[PDB]
Amino acid sequence: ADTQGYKWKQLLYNNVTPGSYNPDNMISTAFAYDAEGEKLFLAVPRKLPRVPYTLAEVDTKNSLGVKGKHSPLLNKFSGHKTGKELTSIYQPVIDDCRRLWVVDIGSVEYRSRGAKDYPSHRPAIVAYDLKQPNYPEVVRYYFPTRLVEKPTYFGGFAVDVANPKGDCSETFVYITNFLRGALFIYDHKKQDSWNVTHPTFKAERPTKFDYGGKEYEFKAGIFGITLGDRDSEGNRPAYYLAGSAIKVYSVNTKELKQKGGKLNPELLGNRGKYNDAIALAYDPKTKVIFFAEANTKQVSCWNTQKMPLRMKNTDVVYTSSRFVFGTDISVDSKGGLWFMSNGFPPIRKSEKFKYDFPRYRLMRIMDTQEAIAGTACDMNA
Repeated sequence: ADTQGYKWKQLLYNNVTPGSYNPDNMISTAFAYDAEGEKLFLAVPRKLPRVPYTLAEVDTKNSLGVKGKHSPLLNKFSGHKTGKELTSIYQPVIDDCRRLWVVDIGSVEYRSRGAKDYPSHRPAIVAYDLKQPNYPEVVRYYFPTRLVEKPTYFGGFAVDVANPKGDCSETFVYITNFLRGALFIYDHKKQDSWNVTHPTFKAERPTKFDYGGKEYEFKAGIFGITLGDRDSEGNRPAYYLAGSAIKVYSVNTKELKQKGGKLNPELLGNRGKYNDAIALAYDPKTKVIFFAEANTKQVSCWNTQKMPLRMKNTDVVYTSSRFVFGTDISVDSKGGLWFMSNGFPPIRKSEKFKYDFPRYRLMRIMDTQEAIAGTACDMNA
């Protein structure tokens, strides 16, 4: 229930000329905490003019629980020199072997105002090794032209490592796209990729979002994906949900890994009306799935083991009237639960939304177990 974290009115950068960018256009959509290295990584997509670094880092060490250090300045990615090595990213993910993955969208989303500075190129999956310094590039795969399907609408993704205690090369990556309702699959070992769709990936009802005492809507497909417990032989459930939905599914990673295979996703079933979330993460320690929600101002949980899924079998692990639009959530290496809001949902003009309290909220609960305590999510029951 107790949290430690950061709050930002604006995302200011360290070592960048004051006035050279508008702090209000710096909008971050996702994060990733490397618990061992004590670094926080933020995606700030190049969605508006003059974003200096699209992958920014902050050293959490003398910051985290300390009074007065609630708003750290963003720094250029230590693995970077100019901050052009990446065009625009929406989401960073840290795998089981401390590789930091991102999906470079390949283009900025505004015209003029300096768009020439960040030349266009095909989208790319890129990864960096945090275990070395300073963070060398270890994967860089460009998308083939006949597979590009609206890259601007990629959401969360999952990194499936089949051999964590070897060279970590038998690796799959599955990337949500919430416009269409598609999932991009990448075989790192084979250097091939393909595209998958399913009626299950599509939205249910448009999502109600409240801003300025008025009610807005959006309708989003498959938006987050999170990986379950590995069986005898490598495979696992991959739970996904759509932004504009209250149902949750698990397809098996073995059906997924098979190029042009058939898919049989399991409904399981739902979370109660109005609890649309865009982000979810599976905790291996407690077997809970945490959900960072759009309009409910809350983070909720469901124990995977308490089959079947309905509201009665879910509880709430965080409430704050200032938790406007949850946009990311994940578990760290040391079992810390991390959740983010930004008051930036996929609605026209939403970049221009503003709040009396700080817009950007990153909170960590110390342990998933302390989180689920008194709740319908905990072992005892």
